[PDB]
Amino acid sequence: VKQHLQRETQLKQVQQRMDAQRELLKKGSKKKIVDSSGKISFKWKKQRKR
Amino acid sequence: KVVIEPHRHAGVYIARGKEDLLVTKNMAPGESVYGEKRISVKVEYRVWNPFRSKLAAGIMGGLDELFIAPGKKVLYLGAASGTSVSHVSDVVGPEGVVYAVEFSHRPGRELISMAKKRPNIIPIIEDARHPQKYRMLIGMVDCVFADVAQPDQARIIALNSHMFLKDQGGVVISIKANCIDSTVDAETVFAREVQKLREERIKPLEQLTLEPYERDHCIVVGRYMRSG
Amino acid sequence: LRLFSIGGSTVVTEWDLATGLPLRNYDCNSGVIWSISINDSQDKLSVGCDNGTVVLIDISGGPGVLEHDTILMRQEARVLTLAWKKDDFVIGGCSDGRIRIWSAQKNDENMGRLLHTMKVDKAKKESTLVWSVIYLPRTDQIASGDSTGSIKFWDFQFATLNQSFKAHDADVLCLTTDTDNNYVFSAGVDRKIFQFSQNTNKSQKNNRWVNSSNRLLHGNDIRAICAYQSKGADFLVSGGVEKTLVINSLTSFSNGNYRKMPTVEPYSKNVLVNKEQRLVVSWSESTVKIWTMGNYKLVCKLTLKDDQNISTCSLSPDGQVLVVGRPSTTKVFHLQPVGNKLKVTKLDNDLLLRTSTKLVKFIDNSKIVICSCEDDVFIVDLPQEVELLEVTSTKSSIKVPYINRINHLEVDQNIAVISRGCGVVDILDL
Amino acid sequence: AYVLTETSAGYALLKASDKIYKSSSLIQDLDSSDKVLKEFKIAAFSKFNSAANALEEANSIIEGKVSSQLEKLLEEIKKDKKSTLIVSETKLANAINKLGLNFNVVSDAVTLDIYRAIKEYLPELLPGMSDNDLSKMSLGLAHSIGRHKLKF
Amino acid sequence: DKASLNDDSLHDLAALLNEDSGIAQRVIDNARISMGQDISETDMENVCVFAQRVAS
Amino acid sequence: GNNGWINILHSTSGLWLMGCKIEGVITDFCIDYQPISRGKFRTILIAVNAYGEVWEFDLNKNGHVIRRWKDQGGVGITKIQVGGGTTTTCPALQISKIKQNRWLAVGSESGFVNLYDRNNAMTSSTPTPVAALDQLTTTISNLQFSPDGQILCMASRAVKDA
Amino acid sequence: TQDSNYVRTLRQIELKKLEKGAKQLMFKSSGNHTIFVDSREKMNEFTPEK
Amino acid sequence: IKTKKRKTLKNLRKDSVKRGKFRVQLLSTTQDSKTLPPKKESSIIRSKDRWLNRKALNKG
Amino acid sequence: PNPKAFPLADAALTQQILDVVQQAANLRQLKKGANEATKTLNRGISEFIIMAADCEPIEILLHLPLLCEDKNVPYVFVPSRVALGRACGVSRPVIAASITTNDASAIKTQIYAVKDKIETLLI
Amino acid sequence: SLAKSPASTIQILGAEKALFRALKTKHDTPKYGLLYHASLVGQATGKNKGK
Repeated sequence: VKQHLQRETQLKQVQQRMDAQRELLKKGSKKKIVDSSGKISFKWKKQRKR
Repeated sequence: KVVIEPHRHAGVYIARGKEDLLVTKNMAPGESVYGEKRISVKVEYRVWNPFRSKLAAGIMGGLDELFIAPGKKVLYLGAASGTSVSHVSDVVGPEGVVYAVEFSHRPGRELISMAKKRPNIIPIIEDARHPQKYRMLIGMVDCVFADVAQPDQARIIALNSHMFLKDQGGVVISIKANCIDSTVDAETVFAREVQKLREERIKPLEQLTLEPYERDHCIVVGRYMRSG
Repeated sequence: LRLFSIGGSTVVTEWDLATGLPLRNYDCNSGVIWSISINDSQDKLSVGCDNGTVVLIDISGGPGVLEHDTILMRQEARVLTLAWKKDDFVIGGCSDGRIRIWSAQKNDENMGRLLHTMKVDKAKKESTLVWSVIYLPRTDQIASGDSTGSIKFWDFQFATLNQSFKAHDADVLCLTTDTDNNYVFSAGVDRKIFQFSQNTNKSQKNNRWVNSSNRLLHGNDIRAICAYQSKGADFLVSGGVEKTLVINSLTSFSNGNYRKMPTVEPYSKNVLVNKEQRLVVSWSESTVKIWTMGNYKLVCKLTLKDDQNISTCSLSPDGQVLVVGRPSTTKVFHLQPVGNKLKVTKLDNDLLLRTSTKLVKFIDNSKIVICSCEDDVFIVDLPQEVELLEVTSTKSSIKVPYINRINHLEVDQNIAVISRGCGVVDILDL
Repeated sequence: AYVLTETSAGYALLKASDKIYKSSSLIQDLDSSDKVLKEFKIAAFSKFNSAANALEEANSIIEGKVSSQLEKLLEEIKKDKKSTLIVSETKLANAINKLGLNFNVVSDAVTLDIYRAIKEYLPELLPGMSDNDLSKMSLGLAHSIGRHKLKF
Repeated sequence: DKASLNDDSLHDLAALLNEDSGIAQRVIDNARISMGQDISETDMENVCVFAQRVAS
Repeated sequence: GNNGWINILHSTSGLWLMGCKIEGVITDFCIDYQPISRGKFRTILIAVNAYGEVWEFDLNKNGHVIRRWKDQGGVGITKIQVGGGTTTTCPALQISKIKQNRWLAVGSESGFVNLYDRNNAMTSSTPTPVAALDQLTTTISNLQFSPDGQILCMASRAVKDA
Repeated sequence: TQDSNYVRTLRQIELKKLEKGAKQLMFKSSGNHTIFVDSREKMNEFTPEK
Repeated sequence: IKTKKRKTLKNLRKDSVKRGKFRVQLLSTTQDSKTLPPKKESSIIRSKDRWLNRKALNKG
Repeated sequence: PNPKAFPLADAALTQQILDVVQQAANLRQLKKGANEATKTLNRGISEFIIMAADCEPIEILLHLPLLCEDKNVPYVFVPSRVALGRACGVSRPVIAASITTNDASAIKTQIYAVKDKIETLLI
Repeated sequence: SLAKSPASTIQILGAEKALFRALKTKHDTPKYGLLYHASLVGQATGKNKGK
């Protein structure tokens, strides 16, 4: 059971990274920030889609 | 392959098999309520989950004097979905009966379906707060279980204490601190509650926190002593 | 009529007016209680408690009945004060710096929901909070005193402020009004009282407010105000932490000569003196200090380890015996000298140890008179009783209970005398 | 004096000699037993018609007001022009006070030791007023009222 | 259904399967104490048409 | 001002005449008039909180709330303007020509613009829009009416040609 | 998108097997276990065995 | 010495002995619970009076 | 104005809930539409649930609280679907929304604050 | 329970075997499933049948 829980955590991690990358391809105006800990992430412009 | 072990209380068995388990002698075999499994040894035996049943958190929490037995009559205030109350019907078996009450109507329909199947449960589908509407149909219960999230547990249980409790009887309340107050500490809220019941004639005996099952729930076991 | 009190605990205590007991502890269901107020027609009392919640406890059908009725819709801010408008609206001020308007209405689906939230312009280097709310009936307004030191008149329809004032400097602490709504009195923590007026035709016609006058009369700081305005007299009473009471007039707040009701009123004696070995003895809260004199020196100390009531009625006769009595139990001692020290020994008897004693005096060293809390006179000899001639209960005795109880008694060598506040002086031989 | 019981097999009125002082004696005696049941056992039981529709309308109008069979008890509830009964319910006391009989019934006073006493007692009337295991009739009545109360 | 049951129904059940087995008494008392749904007219006619088809 | 404070200063004196206040956070505000008689007329101040609680005050007597209402929808309100008569951009030159404004515009955070008729909005008191413009994709920051009341110019501030 | 689908499917698989495991399992409890009595001498004389 | 007998005043006064896993406290007296309104809240009253006599106003 | 939908917000909570919606839309951390809300609820990664309170008919949103209770996730009503739609950033009248899990946000703090507020409300 | 489940599942409900094989092997998901036997889908044709 402990093994299964740890496996689940790993899988959800990979799924979330893949999901953000998949959303990175549609539309909008994207903006790249580096969180000063060293993270790479994005932020969209204040822009309601039609 | 699996062996049994009887418990301190009647009807309660610990199944020592591929994993230890908490189980009760079934009333009727081969019929599920909430998708649980089974085990036989022929005798048919039904599990409880200490997660989804609060009294199951009590038994494997360990309570000395639970006032259930086979041939008696118990009251159950708060039987939503009917799971633990059908299980209590199981442990009182054929001769004893339970009177369950409930107010919200989706578990109302669920419990009344379990009442269609199982006989020993008799359902009352009212707001608990006015016991006249069921003193027309209930008489002289033996023991009482109360799991109602309303904050005036003391008022409602003192009301059913004056109306239906057997003398020198047994009562079990459950307490959710994060529902009654949601800011301060567990034993503090618990001491305040049992102060309320002490002033309302209920002589408590013990209480117990359900740590690795619930988030700061406890249960208070007490008696009704020389009172009407 | 009844008297409810909220302590710093989590209960209300509805007291016992005829006796002076806690008639009922009603525990509220939700945490530490901060403030209380009761509705119009005295029908439903309401408490505001630190979990963020407003509890409605309705009282109907005589005294002692305290049943939970309602919870209001709750939020994360501790409620500091409350005030009812009618059977319909509970106004509450809380330390989110803001004032919420809750609905308590019968037969309308908005029962239970807060339906307005008005806000205060906050301080800077603090975390300000609303201290008191009061409802003004005639011009349908609410007033609030808040901890920046300001007085703000909102109007209750449309929940919006009409007037604002930076009256007195530190945090406001109490407000009150006259009845027909011409003067509103505010009182701070910097010993100042300000009177705000509407009374002229022009300020009525615009319903403006203008602060007429101010005054400082206290020593340390002001804690509570109350107003009264009736055909016999028109006055407010202010109570100040400089532990004393002051009295002012309502029509003439700039004019009326104030009265300073003093620190101690000697209706409760704390000390006693006797010529047997030149003793003065003082009982305080749970402590009995004695002195002998002739200069002086102290003798004893009775930190009564058992119980925690204020020592109500104390006594020592000629010789070294001590009675001290509470409305709960008693405590009786034999005392003894050795010189600069004394010695005390507790006696033992269940009758004295259970019974309740309002007043007590000595006949001899041996037979004393016990005034029970229930108006019963025992005699004990160191369980012999005596009948009492009843007084009539009138309609005022029905309304106000405690007028018929035994107020005072005097006993000399033989004849005792008993007095109840209805106007009865009575003679006993015992 | 009269004592009301709304049994799950019927509706009964009983006699009792004088009230409150009798309640003092009762709570100090635990008169819930067959002794006091025999002591003031029977005046008139009326078993309800075994028709769950009449039963549903019965206990519905019992939770609401006085019943038609209750007026069939009221035809000889009385021996004096005000004859005090003990009910366990406020609104029902007030209804039988403010409808056509207008006479006295003690309100919801301390007499619940009394009603729970005859509630411990009525099991010892199991061959007495309605001669069966009444709990089965209770189970049937409860399922009828539940299936009526919820729509289903 | 478990309702429209009478003494001549018990007699014709005796002319049917039996009464002397006591099953007639058992089914009428379980018909008094039964808690399943009193089926309506259409479930009734449908289980009727079902039974008739099976007997044919 | 700060939170709901709108202050009002008499101009050619430099004096403080009067201040009114709503709660929440004042985003915007504008002016309308109402004639009564031969050269007598009351001015009404209109203020929009962020949530969409429109207040309407008057200013002849001191600050007395005429009324409130709530715009339909309206999550982030960020400009209001009245139009169709006299205003802050099309003012009159002598007292007789002051005419009541007819159309009322609320420009939101989305790009939506709710557009109301006053003559029945004031009546129904939580009214429905005459219409709902939904063209742009960014914030609004400029809403201006014609002199005569036909044309509504709306303008963003975040992208080109908006 | 199909990759996110596949990873999501296996994650739900592992989640459900973990839930069936936690349902079929059995832990042990350890909470505040208080006991009341009426005398302080009897309290000080209390023994769980006795 | 007398410091430890002050602590034994605490010992004779206290009402909770732990027995390893278990714990026993007893029921307070009926006359106390009935003829006293219960004790105040130290934390809350301390908070309110601290807010009154903070240093932010130069009282005294 | 809709008495079937029980746990309903007030003014201040309404404002803060729609603001945190606005930040959610600017960060792409939330899912719209009632069907996708139920999807991410069965997959159980939703932080919490917002529902509108004036969708006619009311059952289209009312199928949510059953599962919300069964997984013990807080849900809260806001009384204008058009308002929630413009808050989330789509022209059509949105009636349902869910805020999803991302512990790498910069909106973590406000999410948790409004979460406990909705919780203590929902007790 | 059928109410509790959402819309895209209801578009699926039938062809679960083809679904899970297709998702485990990373191919195209199936569109109709069980809703092929409706009169409306009988009116439509092709990619219109998908929509």
